[PDB]
Amino acid sequence: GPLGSPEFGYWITCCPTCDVDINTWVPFYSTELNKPAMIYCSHGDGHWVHAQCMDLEERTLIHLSEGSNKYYCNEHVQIARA
Ligand SMILES: [Zn+2]
Ligand SMILES: [Zn+2]
Repeated sequence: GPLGSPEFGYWITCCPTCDVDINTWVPFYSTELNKPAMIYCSHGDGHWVHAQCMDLEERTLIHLSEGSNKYYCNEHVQIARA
C-alpha cells in the first residue's frame, strides 16, 4: 500500500535548482519504494533535502544512514566563496 501524494510530503525544494517531482520522479534508490531519500544537514540550520539532487551516490547515502555520521548537505559541505 504505497502512499500516493494527496497531501504534503517530500515533494519540496531541497534547493533553488531542485528537480525532484513525482510528476516525473521515480524510486531510484534500491532501498526506497517511491520516495526520495531526503537527508538532514547539521550546519547551523539543519534542513531536509534530496540526495540525488546533489549528484550523490546511493551507497554513500546508505553508509551515512548507519546512524553516527556528520552528514552535510551539498551547500554546506565546503562553504568558502559561494
Ligand atoms: Zn531536490
Ligand atoms: Zn545544509
